[PDB]
Amino acid sequence: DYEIQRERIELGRCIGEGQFGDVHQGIYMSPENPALAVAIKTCKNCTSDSVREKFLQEALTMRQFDHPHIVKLIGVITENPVWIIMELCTLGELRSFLQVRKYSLDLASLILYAYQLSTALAYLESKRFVHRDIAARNVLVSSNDCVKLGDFGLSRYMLPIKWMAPESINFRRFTSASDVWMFGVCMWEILMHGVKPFQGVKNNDVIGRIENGERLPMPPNCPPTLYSLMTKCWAYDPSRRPRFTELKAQLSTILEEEKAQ
Ligand SMILES: CN(c1ncccc1/C=N/c1nc(Nc2ccccc2)ncc1C(F)(F)F)S(C)(=O)=O
Repeated sequence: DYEIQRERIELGRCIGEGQFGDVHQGIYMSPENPALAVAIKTCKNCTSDSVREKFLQEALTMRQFDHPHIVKLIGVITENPVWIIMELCTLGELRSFLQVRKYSLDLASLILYAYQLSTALAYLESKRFVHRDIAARNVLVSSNDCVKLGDFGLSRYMLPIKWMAPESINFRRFTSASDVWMFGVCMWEILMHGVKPFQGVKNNDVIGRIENGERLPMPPNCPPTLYSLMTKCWAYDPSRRPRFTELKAQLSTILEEEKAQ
């Protein structure tokens, strides 16, 4: 079921570097279907059963999810060298896409991306799963009107201090409420066209500013209703933060109001 024959894969260019090895673009010659564009996770030192075990569990992690805005697992090649075949998001990394299209992208598109991610994160919340690393860094672009959460294994930390909730920095507490804080910072990066939060600020100075009430500023052209939604995600008390179901519904309202100008 999940096992792929290596001769059905054509390896292409390197599209990134992971913890276990390089990630490549490629083609999967599907048994009785048209060839698919794929992403190949390779493993450099998977010859030992300890590294091989940790690598293949990353594929099992993606196998338990089925959502239109989360990258899907295509299969694995468990003979050496071990590979994990994932779906390809043709247009690449979100920060890069937003920076190149800083002027060719309308506000309705930015809100759509934020909305699509809240549907993936509400699906994850429904399965009681805490992501622990929500940032534009781990968002990929399938098409002009479609973004997805990238591979969970390839997501660096599953420390990104400038994205973390105060309880995650102070006590290493990771809940769905701490993911809402992280999503708020992701929405700010989207609206800022791929600009990193807190530039020119040292990681240790970050918690001092946050505890004193300092928050990321309202991005230019960001609807005031959307910035008020981000500030609710940034409530110090995690019980005061909204849930992903409320975030999804409110993002849908802000989106339709922008579509009707
Ligand atoms: C940023 N991430 C990476 N981190 C380390 C290594 C690789 C990635 C990127 N992976 C993927 N890239 C694409 N498309 C793509 C990306 C860049 C250029 C051209 C095309 N499609 C799917 C994936 C998948 F499914 F494997 F994730 S992340 C956390 O999103 O996986």
